[PDB]
Amino acid sequence: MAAAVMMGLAAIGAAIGIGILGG
Amino acid sequence: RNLLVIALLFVSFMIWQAWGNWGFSIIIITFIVRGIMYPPLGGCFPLLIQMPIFLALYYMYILPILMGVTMFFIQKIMTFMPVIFTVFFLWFPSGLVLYYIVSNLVTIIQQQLIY
Repeated sequence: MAAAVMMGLAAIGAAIGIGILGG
Repeated sequence: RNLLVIALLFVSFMIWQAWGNWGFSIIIITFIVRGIMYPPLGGCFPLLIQMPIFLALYYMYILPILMGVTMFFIQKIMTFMPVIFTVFFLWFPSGLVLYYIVSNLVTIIQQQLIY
């Protein structure tokens, strides 16, 4: 659950910002 | 201005609701990653990268003041994502004062270099 709080949180924040900003 | 007025209230609402060696390695890996960013896309890649490193740092009252004074210099989408990161940190305060000052002072000189 540590990894899921870790790379759950940031890797999605990553995903949307590549998407938003880089779009 | 109105959107900024819509970020501060949400922060205030949040605040009211709230009311060894292996770690030192993760602090250093976070610095190497912050250093690659140093000298919407050009904010977006630093802003995405800011999340896995603050999670690695801080998984491992005063810290909201230090980040709030850091936010007032940033204020004085590219602001709005640092404000959402601030709101998460009002609900999850973690870290130690001396190190959090060093990490946020490297925020102040990174913001004074994007300046």
